[PDB]
Amino acid sequence: AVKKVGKIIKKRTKKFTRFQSNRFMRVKPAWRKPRGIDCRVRRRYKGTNLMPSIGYGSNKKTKFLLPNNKYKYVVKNVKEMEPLIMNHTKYCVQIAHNVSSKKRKQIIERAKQMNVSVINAKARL
Amino acid sequence: KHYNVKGKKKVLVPVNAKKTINKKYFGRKVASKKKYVVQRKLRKSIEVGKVAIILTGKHMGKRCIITKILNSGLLAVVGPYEINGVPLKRVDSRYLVVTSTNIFNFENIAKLKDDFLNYAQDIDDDSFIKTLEIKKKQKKLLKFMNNVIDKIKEIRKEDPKVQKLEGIQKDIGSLLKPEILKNKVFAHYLKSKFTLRNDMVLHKMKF
Amino acid sequence: LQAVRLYEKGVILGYKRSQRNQDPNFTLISIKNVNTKKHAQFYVGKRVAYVYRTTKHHDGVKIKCIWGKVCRTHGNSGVIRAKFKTHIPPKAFGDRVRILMYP
Amino acid sequence: MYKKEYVIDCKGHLLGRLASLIAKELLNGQRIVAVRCEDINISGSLYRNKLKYQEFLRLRTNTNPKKGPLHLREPSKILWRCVRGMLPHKTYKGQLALKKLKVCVGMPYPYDKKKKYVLPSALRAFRLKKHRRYCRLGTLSSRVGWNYDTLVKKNEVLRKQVSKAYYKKKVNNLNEKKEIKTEALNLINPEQRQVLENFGY
Amino acid sequence: IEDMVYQLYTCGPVFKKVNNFLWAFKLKPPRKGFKAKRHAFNEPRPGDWGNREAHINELINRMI
Amino acid sequence: KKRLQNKNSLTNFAVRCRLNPAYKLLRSLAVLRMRKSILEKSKNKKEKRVQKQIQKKELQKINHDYYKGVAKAVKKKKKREEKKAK
RNA sequence: UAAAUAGUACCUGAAAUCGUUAAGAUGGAACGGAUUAAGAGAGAAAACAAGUAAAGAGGGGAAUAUUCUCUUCUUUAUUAAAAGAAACAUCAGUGAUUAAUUUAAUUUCAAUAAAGCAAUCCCCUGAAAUUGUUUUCACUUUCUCCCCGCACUAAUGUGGGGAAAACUGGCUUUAUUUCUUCAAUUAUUUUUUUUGCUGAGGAAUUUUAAAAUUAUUUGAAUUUUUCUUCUUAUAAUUUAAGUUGUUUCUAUACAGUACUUUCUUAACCCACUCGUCUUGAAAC
RNA sequence: UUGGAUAAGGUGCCUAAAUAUUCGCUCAUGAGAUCCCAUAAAAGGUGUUGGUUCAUAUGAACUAGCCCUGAAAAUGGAUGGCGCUAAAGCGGAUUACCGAUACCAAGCCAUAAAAAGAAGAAAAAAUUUUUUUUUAGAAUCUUUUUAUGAGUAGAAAAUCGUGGGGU
RNA sequence: UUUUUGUUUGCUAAUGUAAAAGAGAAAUUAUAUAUGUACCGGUACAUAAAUAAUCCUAUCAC
Repeated sequence: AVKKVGKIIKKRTKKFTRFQSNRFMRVKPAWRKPRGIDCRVRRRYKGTNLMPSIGYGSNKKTKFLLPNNKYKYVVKNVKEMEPLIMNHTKYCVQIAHNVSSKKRKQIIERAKQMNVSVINAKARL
Repeated sequence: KHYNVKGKKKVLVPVNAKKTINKKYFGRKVASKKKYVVQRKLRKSIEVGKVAIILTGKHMGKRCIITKILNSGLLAVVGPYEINGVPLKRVDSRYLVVTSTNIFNFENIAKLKDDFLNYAQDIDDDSFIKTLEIKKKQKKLLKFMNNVIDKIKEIRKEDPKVQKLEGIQKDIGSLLKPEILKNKVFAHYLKSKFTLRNDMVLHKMKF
Repeated sequence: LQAVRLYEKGVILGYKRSQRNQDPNFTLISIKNVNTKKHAQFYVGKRVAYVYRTTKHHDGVKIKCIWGKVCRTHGNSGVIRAKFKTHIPPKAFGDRVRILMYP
Repeated sequence: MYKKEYVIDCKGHLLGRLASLIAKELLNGQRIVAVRCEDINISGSLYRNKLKYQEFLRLRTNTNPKKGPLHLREPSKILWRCVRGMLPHKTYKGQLALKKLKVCVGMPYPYDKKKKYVLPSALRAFRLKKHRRYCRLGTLSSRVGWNYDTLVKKNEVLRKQVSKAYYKKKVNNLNEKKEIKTEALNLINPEQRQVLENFGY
Repeated sequence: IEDMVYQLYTCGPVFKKVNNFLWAFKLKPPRKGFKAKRHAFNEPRPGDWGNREAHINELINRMI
Repeated sequence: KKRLQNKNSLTNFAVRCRLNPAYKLLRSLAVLRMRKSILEKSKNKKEKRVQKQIQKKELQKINHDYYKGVAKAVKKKKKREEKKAK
């Protein structure tokens, strides 16, 4: 069903799974459109693995923003934080996975004094 | 102040505008563009001297007497504390079922209706509201259960705004005490509680 | 004696339904003493509480309620459709609901 | 529908109509107990219904009749099977609805001492024109192989005697209570009297 | 809009233009349902298609 | 322009008068005509109905003649059948 | 040895497959879709509290190694506010419901109280003597009477045969429609009870203009006026110009029994192995 | 997606909605029960119902509704099942209701088309002064509007990833 | 068998509801009639014939 928090409405949860991936190990759950001929899912038989459509698209006014109602931006050092100084209340910052504890403390403190929220603030400590 | 489009006389009441939304291009602005709103308007069967049944509070099923329409939709009610134990309570109409019997239809109660009104014109919604500093002080002691319950009771007692409501409650109850009590069956009616026996049907019985 | 009632008893039937198809947005509710559409119309707009017990405490209490509203009648025999904030679980079919005198 | 359980007297009730009403009640989560199931009536001649049951009896799985349709002969079991056929018994909810039903022949120990209800929408006197043939489920079961009809009749006449004694005692108690009321009604205050007789009490 | 109503109710000199300017009406199903879309209105049995004459108004009112 | 709510052009009085500049006058006239008392019609119903005696006479005669024609046709077809039977 | 779960098959060490422990399910498949519910895991980045004063640790910048200023963290008490959700109310849009209503048209009727007419007779209706016209009898109620069966009936009555007026029914006059009726259908108008769902947008030179309403004001018109209409000006409102307000709770918390989320189980409804050739595949 | 209202078809239970209302017919010791559709005929009946035409309330002859005979197959068996006869059958009639991914109103995604476009302060909270949000201008772009959306074989566009190379 | 407190190394305190909110109700029977009583199936008399459209049970604290 639809999920609605604040103004952000997510039109569908529980991401689509590939047909028959439940009962075949070689078939990964990642969605693939089934070509088939008599394919059930392709023909849209009721009660079987509905396919993604453009109609599920979230509205463009609130498309990419996180539950904190702002867009995420992934940074790798303190230098890539400069553009956030202007839109600190529209963007949250996430530190890249391959950033060391050297630099993570620096990015955390810089974002703190920049007044921009950090997503994975308590990582690697 | 009012407007009567199509002969209606909807009656307008000033309304504040406090919701603030960021406007499209540059600034922010107050969302509401209106200064007046048409007022509550109540059921035809809501009179001052009428007896209703509290329906949702901790006094569910209790009988009470309408006291005043508080010009905010909500109405003040007193199930006179001296006979019923129901204090001066501000409740709204849709959580009440009003019966068809006026307390002032009795010949010995009708005399003191003027004094009832002259005791009741001085209650208002701000008196019923809970003031911020006593709310803070009540929440302070939340950081053994009987002690905190008694503390909450006593701070509510020493609230200055509660005191005037209690005074009005006391004087109106003393005014209505003997005259109500000398009608035995009605006194028991007020003292009783309204249940819903399985013999009676809601859509058939009348209020 | 104690524990006044001041509500009407109802029973949760299935969802709003056709043969071979369900619309679990409306729940069919039967009233204790209503058997006609005219009588069922009397309760339209009233709040209905589905009160049920849980195995363990959730807010210091073992009981929780799902709220809903009597939207309109259903059929000719005094069954109503009710819309709840969250869909009634089909565990509850045949269970008891309070249909309260308020509003 | 809203009671803890409904005890219904199946005497003089048409089988299919009774089963339909019972099945709807069970599906709505109402526990019912059907008593005197051997006095259920069926439209159509006794011979015709016997022929129908013989056709049912001729029906078994060729490979292994143990698995076949268990035929059953007690009228209570026949009513139970009719209700089951009128019910989605292969689902969990349908199974619960089926198990919420109890069927008896005669009136046993708990149910002979509680009020028995009747479904007027399934009474033979109201649903069958008087000039058309009907059958008695007890006699049909006896012809099919139940061989417990007469014993149920004996138990029924015994229950009739004890019920008659209870009824006479109850009638005496009600008469004496009414006599108490008509006199104690003069001792209450006159305005209470007026209210009582105004509303017919 | 009153001129449009006049030109439509009476087949006035400006009727083709008003009708063409007017988007085709998108009506909801009848409030009490149809009789039988399969059969004629003039058939003795219940039916719906054909010329209803003045009886189209009651149908429009519940289709509107 | 940005799309707003399409106001009901029949019940929303402001939009109805905006669409139909004559509507408020027509409605006011209808309300005035409605606001007439009952004594006038009570004392004039007999006056309005007694003048309809000639209308009732005229409408009676047409239906009378139609029934006469129907009966005459019935009689003539019955006579034809009686003549043919022999 | 830094490391042996790097021990010679020795980097990493996936899947199939198997073991241990824990949790759950288990009536001739299992898995699944859609919707929730119950549990169990995790979680604070919106899912309350900016600032303020004090004291402790720090970091910077500017000012000519000494002053000012900016801050981060910790503790104290010290105040806001905001956000969501519920309830109620208002408005608007879209429906369901129950009471109506103006004016007309259509053979409507039906009563009230005083007269009168006809008596198988009347409003009717029926059957008979290049179209109309006219004539005849035959049409009703009786808790009325007479004769026969004289109790015979379904009957507290009855069958057959005759008389009677005239309550009943019909018609004609006069007054009334609140004793009673004034219907129904259609056209043409005006409202009303109780209620479901929804609230897009956020307008720096059109959320203006007007339209409506209110309060004054100008003249006119007319259905003749406590919603009469049309303008003359002014000032406000919204019924214009897509939802706003109040109160509570979350909560005076920093992660729980609540809230978000994953997973596992149920339950109602639904769901046949895919790929392929084929007109046609779940295909024996 | 949210509401509303329907189509086809249904409303005894399975199964949401009528054991609805109103008028007839039918008793079947193999009743009957929705187009396609899941078989039935000639010939009969002193079963019952209604009509037509002849003969002094009888005798006949026709006629056509339902019912019956005609009517026999192999695992056990199918109006879909239960069952149903004051129908839950057959033929009507009158209402109400249930019922779609169709229709209507509203929101949102995308597609297509369109209207248009290369600079200035708004609010709130504290107390005149501070504080907090924004204060926009990317032409395959921005704002707004309307309509529309199945799809094998096939075609195209925009996207998402991988090894390696310049920047 | 009764009372109080609770069930907020794999374990060694401990909880589940298909349905509480007055979940109230024992004569039998016939359906072109029944039931009670009194006499000897019969007679006589009562009763019942919208039967649950009923009756009974709740609030008067201390």
